[PDB]
Amino acid sequence: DIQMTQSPSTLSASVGDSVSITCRASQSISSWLAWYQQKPGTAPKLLIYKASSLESGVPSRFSGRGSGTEFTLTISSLQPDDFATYYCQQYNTYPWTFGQGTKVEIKRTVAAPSVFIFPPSDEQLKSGTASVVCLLNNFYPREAKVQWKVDNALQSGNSQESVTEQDSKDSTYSLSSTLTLSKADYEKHKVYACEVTHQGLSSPVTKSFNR
Amino acid sequence: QVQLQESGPGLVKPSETLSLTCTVSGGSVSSHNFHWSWIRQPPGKGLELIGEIYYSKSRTTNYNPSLKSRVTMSVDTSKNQVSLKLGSVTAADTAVYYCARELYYYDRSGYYVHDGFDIWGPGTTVTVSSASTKGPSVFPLAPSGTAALGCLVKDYFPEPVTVSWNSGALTSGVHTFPAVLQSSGLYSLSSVVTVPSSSLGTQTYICNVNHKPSNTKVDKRVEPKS
Amino acid sequence: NLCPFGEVFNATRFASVYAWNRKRISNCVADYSVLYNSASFSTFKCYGVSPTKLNDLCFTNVYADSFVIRGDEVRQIAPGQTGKIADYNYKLPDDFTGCVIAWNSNNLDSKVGGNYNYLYRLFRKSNLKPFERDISTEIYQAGSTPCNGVEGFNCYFPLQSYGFQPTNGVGYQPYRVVVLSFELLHAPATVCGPK
Ligand SMILES: *[C@@H]1O[C@H](CO)[C@@H](O)[C@H](O)[C@H]1NC(C)=O
Repeated sequence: DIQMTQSPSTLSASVGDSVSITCRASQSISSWLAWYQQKPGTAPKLLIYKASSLESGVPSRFSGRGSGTEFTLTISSLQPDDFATYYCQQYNTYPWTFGQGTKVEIKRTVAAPSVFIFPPSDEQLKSGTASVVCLLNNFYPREAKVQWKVDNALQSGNSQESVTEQDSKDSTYSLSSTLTLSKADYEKHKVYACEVTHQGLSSPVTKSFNR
Repeated sequence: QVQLQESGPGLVKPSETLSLTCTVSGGSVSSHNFHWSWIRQPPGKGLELIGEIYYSKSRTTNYNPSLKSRVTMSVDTSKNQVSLKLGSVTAADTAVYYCARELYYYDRSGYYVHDGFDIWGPGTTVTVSSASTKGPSVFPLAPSGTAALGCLVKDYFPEPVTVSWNSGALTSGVHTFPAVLQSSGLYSLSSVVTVPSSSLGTQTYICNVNHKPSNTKVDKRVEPKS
Repeated sequence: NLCPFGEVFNATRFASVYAWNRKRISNCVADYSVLYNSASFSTFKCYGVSPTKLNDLCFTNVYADSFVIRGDEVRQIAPGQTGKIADYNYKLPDDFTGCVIAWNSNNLDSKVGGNYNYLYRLFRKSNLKPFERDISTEIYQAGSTPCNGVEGFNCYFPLQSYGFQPTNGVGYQPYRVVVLSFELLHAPATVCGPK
């Protein structure tokens, strides 16, 4: 079983830069290597075959070369949509083996997050468990600190954070923090606030609500 | 248009069998120029080729040696459906299973080659666990410039849930966050969208959530409440 | 007698896609080597038969279909492919047992202003059946208003022109394509190779 080794594992560049992803082989795959772009939530879309030939619909920035044990894939001018995981596949010996992957993430100018605090729904409150949500809509870099304050109490524990991947048009991340509280514990307090610390934010931004 | 659509279960009890079907549209599975393969991807991992089925029973199966003991691939020409069966299913087969096609040909030097996996399918998410299925509960995240609203999909198993906005009409600003496994063993997801504050009174908004494993499709209207 | 493959390949003027030219090669000996040993072609894909295992093979009728396309569309000259060309101009059956040979012709089929002589069909109510030729010029209709011979609101002329200029990219550079189809019927085998 030919083992394909992909290098690097994660690459970061800016809009307009070049990117090189190399694939190594256990044996000698005579130009029997193809490349696949898997975007978040989609299926691997083939971009290059026969090491060099490009499938129809693939931009000109994408190019590939290689032979034997060393193979290379190159994006000339990395644009924001090209954020995806790229795989190399052999077709010299069955079974066709893939690579480990390379997550090519783009670099964006520092952008401040937009904060929104959604209180729980009265339907959920009737269900016996309420959930307060905090939202950071468009921020780069991905690093951000979300802090829940209930009745001016810095509460840590019930929170759970989920971050989207880099947007294919703005290279902007988005974060959501979900505080889950029982209906009885939620009705004990009044002020519910979410404080955000980020690079683009010179001062932490607190969005609050009261029940 | 050759279109592959993977359809099957989501929850399969451990040490059972995995009946997956790939419906082929706009193509002939009985063609000698089409090779149909099954490729799985464990969540957060690489890709693995399970096997291939190609005519010219003329069905010469070519599975992967790694999974040969339990894999069984077939083709139904009456429904144009490629079937995959995997036995003694452990939790390591928890993955998204894909169905692909390879237009095989002969090069100038006389080589049976292929230009890669041309057409791919959407992928069926199979979660191997004994936990019973659970339909989600959809709740509205109401808006209080560019305002924000969304929908909270809570308590659902297994994965995934598909969330569209306005029946596929609203796409810009739609951020569907990944699911987070709560402390209760059930999943939870949030899908938001930033709309202009004036659009609160010019367009109504509905989150279309579809949980296929439990056949739970619910559309909830996000409404500014006072 | 030698099969006139060069008459189809090394031809002065090729045909457009909406009017591909089918030449019946029959009653001759055909050395396919001259084709699979020549590097002038960029796409040489044989489905169902091996190019090497043809000079020993015998057939009753060979059909050479010639047409001029653009580069990023040559991929649609293959089984089970769909686009504008495969759907409205030239469709190859999914059970295709033949060969597709395509090369670049920017040096012969491109003009400074543009070789507008080459055309391609953009609209058609039905997708083309395998091995179909639509030479019609009837106006299209995409509404409830019958055109009755007018290009306007939801009513368009079916054929468009290829803007083949020399400075265009390799995707829009003219490529000549020849499709060799092979037939076996219960008749005197005429196209027999060197052996
Ligand atoms: C076409 O090119 C030259 C014409 O001078 C000819 O000798 C050659 O054999 C031809 N190649 C073909 C028909 O493949």
